[PDB]
Amino acid sequence: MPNFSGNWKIIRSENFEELLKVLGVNVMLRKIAVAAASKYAVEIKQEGDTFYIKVSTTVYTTEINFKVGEEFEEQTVDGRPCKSLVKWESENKMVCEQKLLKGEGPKTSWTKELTNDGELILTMTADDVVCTQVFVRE
Ligand SMILES: *C/C(=C/c1ccc([N+](=O)[O-])cc1)C(=O)OC
Repeated sequence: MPNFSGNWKIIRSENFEELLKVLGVNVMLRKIAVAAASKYAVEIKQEGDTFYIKVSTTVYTTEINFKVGEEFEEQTVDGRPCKSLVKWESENKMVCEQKLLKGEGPKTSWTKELTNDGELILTMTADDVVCTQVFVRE
């Protein structure tokens, strides 16, 4: 039955560079990151409130495993390790708040949503900056 589960391919990416900028990434690396972001591919397996998510680009791949309501460890977009906790906001929207394991830095979070016309929308936030990325099913 249709939920977040599936193979998703990015179709749009808005404010990605500004987000990296807030996270301290210098301009040459941001431009390379933006170019890599146009091959983002996401594989999701969902069962009840347990998720497996694999995000990959051309040269890199990451997997996360979590259950809504339970703390897990992952990393911020710029690769600093964090403690994360996901909660539902509605039937097909979830929101994750992150806290840095070490150090200080911008407040980051992310949301994912299945829309009514079949898209997966990711938002990623750092302080005041919101990146939106839109995916469709492969
Ligand atoms: C689901 C998900 C997707 C994602 C897209 C892009 C990046 N990124 O490093 O640019 C990370 C993840 C996610 O949970 O990431 C927050």
